[PDB]
Amino acid sequence: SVLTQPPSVSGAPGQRVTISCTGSSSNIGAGYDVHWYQQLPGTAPKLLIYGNSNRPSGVPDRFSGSKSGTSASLAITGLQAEDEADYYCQSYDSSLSGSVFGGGTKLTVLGQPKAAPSVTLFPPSSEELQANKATLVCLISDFYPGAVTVAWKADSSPVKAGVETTTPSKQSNNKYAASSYLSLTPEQWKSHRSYSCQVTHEGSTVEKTVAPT
Amino acid sequence: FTVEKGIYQTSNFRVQPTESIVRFPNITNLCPFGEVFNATRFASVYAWNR
Ligand SMILES: *[C@@H]1O[C@H](CO)[C@@H](O)[C@H](O)[C@H]1NC(C)=O
Repeated sequence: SVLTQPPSVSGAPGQRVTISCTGSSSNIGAGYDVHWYQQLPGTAPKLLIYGNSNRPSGVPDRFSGSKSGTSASLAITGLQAEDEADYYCQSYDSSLSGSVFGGGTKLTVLGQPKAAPSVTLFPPSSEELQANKATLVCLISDFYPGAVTVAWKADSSPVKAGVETTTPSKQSNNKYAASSYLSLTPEQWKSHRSYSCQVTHEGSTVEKTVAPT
Repeated sequence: FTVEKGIYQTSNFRVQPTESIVRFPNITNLCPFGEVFNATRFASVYAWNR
């Protein structure tokens, strides 16, 4: 809205990373103090620094807050193993008659190497045919990272309806697994000759097909 | 001290203006500031709008 933030910022583990926050002349440039918060994906945000002059208890001294007139800046020294969150600007807005937050910056560069994926295609069982639906599942497991595109074909034309893709989650041995469903009906399931799922990972494309008859 | 008949040019006539107008525009622009007073609700005295 009234506060704009960059989408992402790049840095190195050992140099200085500085973020710039720009607003208006009635919320931050009027004279109001600014507050910075960290939005960890899964935990409630906490207070980092208020007023850019005092240090709250439990907060390290590596975080520095300054207000260069209409713009506020935050600087850090060294990238540790907990900076994988979002930084926001909080200031009182007279026009909005309340507190308004910023956009949010993501702090990550690269932590995902490559691996070799493996897929499995399982046709629906006999009890699924009488439910007036056909859920075609093509599971993908043991791959890294979790960025796989899913394409469905019926050996004559690609299927662009009912295609879904779930987000992958970390396995026990630091890998990723995913599944893809396809909503169909048993009326046309038997008419088609075969069904398959096609995926591509870093140029490696594998294909598995099943025959209902 | 003796002037004969004829035409004679003595000085020059200059019409000095008495008033000056220097107004360049007809009106100047404005900025949105009436919303400070024309508002649905106001703030309090411990935390007022700046
Ligand atoms: C506020 O609203 C009134 C009526 O809508 C209008 O006459 C006036 O010019 C506006 N601005 C101020 C500063 O009062």
